[PDB]
Amino acid sequence: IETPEQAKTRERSEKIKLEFETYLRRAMKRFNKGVHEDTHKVHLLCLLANGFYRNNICSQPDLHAIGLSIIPARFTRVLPRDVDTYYLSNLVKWFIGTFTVNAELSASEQDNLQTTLERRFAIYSARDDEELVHIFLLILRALQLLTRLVLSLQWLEVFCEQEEKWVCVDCVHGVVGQPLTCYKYATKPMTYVVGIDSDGWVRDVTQRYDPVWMTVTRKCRVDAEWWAETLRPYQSPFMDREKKEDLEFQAKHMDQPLPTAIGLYKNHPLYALKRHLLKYEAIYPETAAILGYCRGEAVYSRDCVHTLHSRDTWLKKARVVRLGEVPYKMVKGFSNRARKARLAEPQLREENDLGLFGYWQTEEYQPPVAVDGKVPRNEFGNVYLFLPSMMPIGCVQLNLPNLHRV
Amino acid sequence: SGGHPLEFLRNQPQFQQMRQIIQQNPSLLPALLQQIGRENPQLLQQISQHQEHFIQMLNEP
Repeated sequence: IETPEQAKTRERSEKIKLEFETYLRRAMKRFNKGVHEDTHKVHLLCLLANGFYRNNICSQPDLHAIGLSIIPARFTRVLPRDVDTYYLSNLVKWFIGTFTVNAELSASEQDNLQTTLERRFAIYSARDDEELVHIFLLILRALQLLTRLVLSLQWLEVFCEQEEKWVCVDCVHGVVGQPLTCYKYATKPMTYVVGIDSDGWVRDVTQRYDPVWMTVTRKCRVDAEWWAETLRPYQSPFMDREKKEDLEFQAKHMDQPLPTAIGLYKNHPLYALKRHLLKYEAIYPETAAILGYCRGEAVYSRDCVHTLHSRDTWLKKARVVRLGEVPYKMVKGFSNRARKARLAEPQLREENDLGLFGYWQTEEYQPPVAVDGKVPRNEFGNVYLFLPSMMPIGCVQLNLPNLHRV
Repeated sequence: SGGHPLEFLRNQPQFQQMRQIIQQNPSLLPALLQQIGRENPQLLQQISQHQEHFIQMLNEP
């Protein structure tokens, strides 16, 4: 039987060892999660590289000439500017009735993909769905039609100038202009959907087809900044076209009345419920428009939900709370003994008010001016220099030992 | 200039071999991943950012 002092020392040693072991477990779990995410990003990049290589293969003039040689002359008489949805539907219907899928076709490991496509065109048979999609893409590109090959990690997008909009085309099932059907026939998990144009530009068209983009896909996608950086070199110079596409995507997203689950409203820019608001979050204005009702709970836009911070917090943020303003939000505060007084007397736990002022209640910070050779100070005889812009004008900071003595 | 951390791997012979593997033969692409499976903490750490140089290097014949 150990002496109580030795037992306590042993318990301390066991606790410290257990804590260090838990820390090592946390570090290992973080490292493994990071490695898994890096491997997923690498796989996504590899798929993107394969798609780029295939698209560059599909830009050969020989393939376009072969496709045009099979297109009837009635289709070539229609100008690309005059291509409509009815013409696309007729072309798809003609394509299905002429091109048939034959899985019995041999797959050679040595022949190039271009040679395989040429042979499929010559026999008018496709080994699988992807080859049929490539064949239809080549046929569309034969008529000088701006078409994007769309892959989900496949179908086509044709840009109509009369509508100035992209109509989706699925050649296997005869689907034209039905993004929901394209999402239906796609892979079960839809997280990234990319359309690569003939010019090589890549556009994330996942918003048009996936209605789960805002609800689960957003929480299940890669980092938005990382994906934006990936797509930035491949952004088309047609800025207006991208802006119109994004506006159409926003319009489609606004068409959704409301999600079915209250949990979907948690931390959602388009949903932003009441109960989900954090400590610094408040709805401004309090008379904001209601987007809907879910189980009796009103829905407000996140732009109406502003993050409010304390007056000294704004001062740290180079902002000054306007004098005489009533604090928009009252929250609890974490401080010295003034804080613990709430614990001392529970009735004071909600009595202590921390005034959070909105950005609409704060103006830009204005640095002070030295007066009579003396540095302006805080309310407590100090100078706060969290930001160099808050330094008093005409004063210089010198970090020397015993400088105060001198 | 903005010297990228992947600059040294520009002339790395194994890195050049893996770049050639990515460029032409996808059958050897999993073998490239095998190098990832051996030791590649820094390469995957820095592959998140500044991928334009990485893509151009991969496309280099």
